[PDB]
Amino acid sequence: RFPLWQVITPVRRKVILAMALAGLAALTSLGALLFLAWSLRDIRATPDAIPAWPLGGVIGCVVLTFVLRLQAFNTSHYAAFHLENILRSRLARKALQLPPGVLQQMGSGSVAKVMLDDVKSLHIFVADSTPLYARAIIMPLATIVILFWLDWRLAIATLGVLAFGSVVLVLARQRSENMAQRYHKAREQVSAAVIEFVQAMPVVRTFDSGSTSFLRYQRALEEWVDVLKTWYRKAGFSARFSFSILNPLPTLFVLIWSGYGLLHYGSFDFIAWVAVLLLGSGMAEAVMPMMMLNNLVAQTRLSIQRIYQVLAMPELSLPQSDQQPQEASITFEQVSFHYPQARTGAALQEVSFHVPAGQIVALVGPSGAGKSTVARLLLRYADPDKGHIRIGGVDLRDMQTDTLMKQLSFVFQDNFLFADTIANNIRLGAPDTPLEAVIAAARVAQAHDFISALPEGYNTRVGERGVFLSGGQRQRITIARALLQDRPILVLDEATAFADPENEAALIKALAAAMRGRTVIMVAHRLSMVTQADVILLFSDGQLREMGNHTQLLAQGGLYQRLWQHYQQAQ
Amino acid sequence: LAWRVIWRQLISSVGSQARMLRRSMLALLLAAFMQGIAFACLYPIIDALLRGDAPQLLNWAMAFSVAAIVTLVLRWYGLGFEYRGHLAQATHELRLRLGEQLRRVPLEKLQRGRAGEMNALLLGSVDENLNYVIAIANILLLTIVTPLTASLATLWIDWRLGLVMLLIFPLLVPFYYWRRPAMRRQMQTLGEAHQRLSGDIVEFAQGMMVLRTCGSDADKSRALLAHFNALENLQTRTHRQGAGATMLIASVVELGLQVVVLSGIVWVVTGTLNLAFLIAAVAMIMRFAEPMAMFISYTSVVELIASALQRIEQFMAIAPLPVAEQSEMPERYDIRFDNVSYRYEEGDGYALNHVSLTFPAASMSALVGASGAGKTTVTKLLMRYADPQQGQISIGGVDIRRLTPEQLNSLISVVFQDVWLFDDTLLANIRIARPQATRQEVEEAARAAQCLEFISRLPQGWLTPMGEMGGQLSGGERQRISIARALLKNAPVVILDEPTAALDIESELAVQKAIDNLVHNRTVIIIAHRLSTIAGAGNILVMEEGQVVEQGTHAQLLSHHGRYQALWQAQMAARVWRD
Ligand SMILES: [Mg+2]
Ligand SMILES: [Mg+2]
Repeated sequence: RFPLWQVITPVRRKVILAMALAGLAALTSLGALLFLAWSLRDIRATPDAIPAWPLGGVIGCVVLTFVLRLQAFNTSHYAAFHLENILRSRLARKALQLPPGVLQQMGSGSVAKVMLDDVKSLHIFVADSTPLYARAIIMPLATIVILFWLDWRLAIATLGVLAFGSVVLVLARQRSENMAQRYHKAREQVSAAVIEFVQAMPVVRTFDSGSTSFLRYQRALEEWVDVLKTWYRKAGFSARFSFSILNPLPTLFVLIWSGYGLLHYGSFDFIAWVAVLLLGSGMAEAVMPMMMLNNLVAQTRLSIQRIYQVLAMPELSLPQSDQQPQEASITFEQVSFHYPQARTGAALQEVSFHVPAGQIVALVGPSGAGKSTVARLLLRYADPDKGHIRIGGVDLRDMQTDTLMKQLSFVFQDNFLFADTIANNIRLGAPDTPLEAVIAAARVAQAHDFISALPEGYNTRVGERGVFLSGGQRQRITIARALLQDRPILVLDEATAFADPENEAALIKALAAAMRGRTVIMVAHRLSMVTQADVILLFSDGQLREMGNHTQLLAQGGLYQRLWQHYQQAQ
Repeated sequence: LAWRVIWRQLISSVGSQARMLRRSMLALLLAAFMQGIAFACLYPIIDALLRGDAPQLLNWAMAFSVAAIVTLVLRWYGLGFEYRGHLAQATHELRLRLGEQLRRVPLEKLQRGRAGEMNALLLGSVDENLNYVIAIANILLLTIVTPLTASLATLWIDWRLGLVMLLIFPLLVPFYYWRRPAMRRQMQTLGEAHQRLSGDIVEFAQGMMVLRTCGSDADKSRALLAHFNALENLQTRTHRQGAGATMLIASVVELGLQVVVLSGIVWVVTGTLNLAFLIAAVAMIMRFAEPMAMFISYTSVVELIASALQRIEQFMAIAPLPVAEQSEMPERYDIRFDNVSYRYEEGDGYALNHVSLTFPAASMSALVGASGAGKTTVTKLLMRYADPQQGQISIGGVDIRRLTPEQLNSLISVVFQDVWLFDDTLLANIRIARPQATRQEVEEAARAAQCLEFISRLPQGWLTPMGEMGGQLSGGERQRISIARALLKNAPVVILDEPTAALDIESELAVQKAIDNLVHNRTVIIIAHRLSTIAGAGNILVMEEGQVVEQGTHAQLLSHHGRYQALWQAQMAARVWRD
């Protein structure tokens, strides 16, 4: 499908301009060598006169040759930079538009590999080979005609040299087939192993004492080095032959022996031989710079194939009707969902429940029940296998991404911070938000007290995952970030974990004073939160087993009675 | 700066393949010299022509042929470093050395960085360091050594022609010295930009769930695109800045090689230089002008290699926490703090101020307090996360600084608050704590953590793959897997930091059963905001603003009105949402 030809499409005009100027520089170099050969011939015929006109021709052609070469290289470099920017922006947009499950499965290390290293590999090709490709396709084609017009026997000899080189190179082609998948998988596994090693260092140092450094990192390194050795061995012969057949020495050797043979046959012409020697660099020495980068171009080809494979992933079936919600009420209608991993049973079997607006719905159940699953399905993490999820009567499938996400402020079970600034983290998605609103949102939570205590206050820096901040403090920051949005439905996934009971009670009372008419979805294992709520939904083994108030589920005497009794006996 | 430092850095980076690299570069240098000699063989060959002296024409053609053969075989053998696995072996060894350094650098300073930034060093900086060494050596030896040898032999043929041919090599030195700072700055700036971009991309990938919620088209992704555009502008500006310099260098070189031919022509028409020698010199110059013009541009790759070496050595220059007065294994396991006061980097908190406490062996102690009190700080400093500026921490009668990190990590088994699973199977995730364990032991550890139930409900069983951060499992399931991992390791001291944050009441009681079983023969430290689980602790330590404000047991602490009593009342207090 010509991936190399495909990638240069956004910068096609500049790439073709670079090709044209490289070809013009090549032709001008041939003209320079012709003028210089004419100067030598004139000196041979007249050993007492300066060939002033041919010498002016050769010097002018040299000047134009290097000017055009440098300008073409500059154009190629600008095109390469523009192409890198375009490819990186498109990859980022695709990652944004990719389904959350697909992107999570593919991995952060894979994203770093494809977005950074694969796009970086495009520079070699675009900015340092297309002028060389143009030179290697222009100089031989004109040079063969010039030498045939000049001396057809030396032309045949040098053309035979070039043909031998080209035939050997074509015969020895690895084609990079049946090993590109292994090469990639090794590359992204090494990247993911490095990221995992860095971000899980306390766990590695505590538990992984068997191997120096990190065991999975070592395994990935060995797989990558095996792949690299195989790739280098497979490409060694072609690279090293192209480096020895396109050297000036083989061509000079063949030309010299042909000239000796012609002298022995009594048909040697000195001027024609000299002009062939001067002009013989265009056939086989023109392909030499391209073959110096052929291997990196093959690596760029593999990276390009990976990039276009990433961009060829299905998206989450965006609609075009653009219907809007008008009720802020949630509805699950016989929804069943299976994760991409073929887990037995199902995450949800026949979940169906209606939450009218303004309701403090609290989600309870044992671990693995599927509370985070229904929260993610509300967040359009994936699409239900059966049933429908609706917000305000209109289906989530019949919504734009912006339309759906303007409805829900979500607090994730895992508290993630984008490093940066605490104030910046809270005001994420809106840098123009004044610090007054950020402080108000933090006051709705209990973050403001410890934030003021910190010396830099709101501008205090936090780690990559928020490591510079306490777990409870990090969760409070995420809560404040969600509250700053003021979106109609607020979903919480264990928002009061990692927090002492005093902070938990303060957060509950403040948030109750705050989300007055807002529909609040609650996931909590601490049943003291759910003892006073508008409705309680209990999940077990992926099934919505019970639904009702605390008194209703307590009187029903089902799965909720045992949980509440154990919780109350504990405290 | 100094090329000797660059050479020793390159030798260290290559490592065990240093002798192979030196031999390959010697082969490349000999190939360049022999190619220059082969070009020098033209002077008699062209002189053989125009005259028809076939005998010595063949005599010198054989010399040219053998010179070309030696040059070809020498280049073929010297380029084998890239294709015979030596480059791959050197890269593997450098990656292994850099990975081990990650295992030894202080954890506090390491957490001050970013995972993406470290990914660009262990993965990208290495390939910038090693993947172009042989190629750039071959290009620079061809660019300089071969024309130098050709001009030196021309000096033998004609001292006037040889001198003017040689006069260009001193001319390149001022241009190289003038352009070297610009190339150095450009390479350093591109390296820093690439590292920052790698970190930003990794963070952007790791927070797509949060990013999708905020919406408003792109806001943080808007910053990512701004970074992309800034990188484009940086590269374009750097290329434009050096475009005029490159044009000037190319013009000067190619026209200083265009006056050598003019001087030779003047000498020939004057009758003092042979026409065939002129043709040979012209052929050499035309085959040498193009590589020589961009020698300075070729040195940019050398600058890049130097920058990668500098970054790698800066990372490798980080020193571990000192191990002073190395000691043996402590025979008791009673952790004691003595006047410990620890200040975090870039932090004015002075958290864990003047903290003195005791963790009795064969007992279970609990740490309670508000969020940010410093309990996780206690757990981290017990693992030698950072050295205390004041006070001493002792596992037994031996201070931690008297132990190496391996011994301390052998004596400590920790359930972390930030639950981290590895991107492999569940069986290996549990087994990494103690791989030399029977499968029955692993099953017992899983049962103690009450996690076999959902393992049975896994179609892949124990071979179920765990994603990054253990994404494929729930929070409670992942946390119980971490508990089982810690349980499998047999360490004298077990530190659990909020072991049951994401567990239901039944799973939490089941886990607390095994936690209480651990008490009899292991030192146990437990951090919990769920005060019901840790009411049975032998000792409970109350923390506030980095100080241990109050000490006692459950009954003793509840008898006297204090912070523990207030926390228990808050836990027992009803929560009202008012519809
Ligand atoms: Mg969950
Ligand atoms: Mg903590």
